[PDB]
Amino acid sequence: SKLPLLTENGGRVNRVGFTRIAREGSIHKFGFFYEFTQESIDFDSDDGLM
Amino acid sequence: SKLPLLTENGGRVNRVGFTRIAREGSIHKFGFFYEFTQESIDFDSDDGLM
Repeated sequence: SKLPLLTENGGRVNRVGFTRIAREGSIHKFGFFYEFTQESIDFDSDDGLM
Repeated sequence: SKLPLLTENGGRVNRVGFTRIAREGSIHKFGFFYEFTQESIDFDSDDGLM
């Protein structure tokens, strides 16, 4: 039913068009930390805990 | 009655005059045409139709 067919004298019969689309992405930030004291390092039995 | 006679004395008698006429003509334009298609030539049984 939807085939493009011409005739003997054909003009302005079969017009077509085009389309484009877009994609996107984003970035985020992460992080974490820990704390300690001087006594914890100095008086601990295990050196090199750091 | 209207002959140009003179007398021995002469004088300002028997004066005449002249005239001219003008004629004219103009031009015009004509034309005609015809149309055809490609399949009318390609698929017709008789070559040399044009």
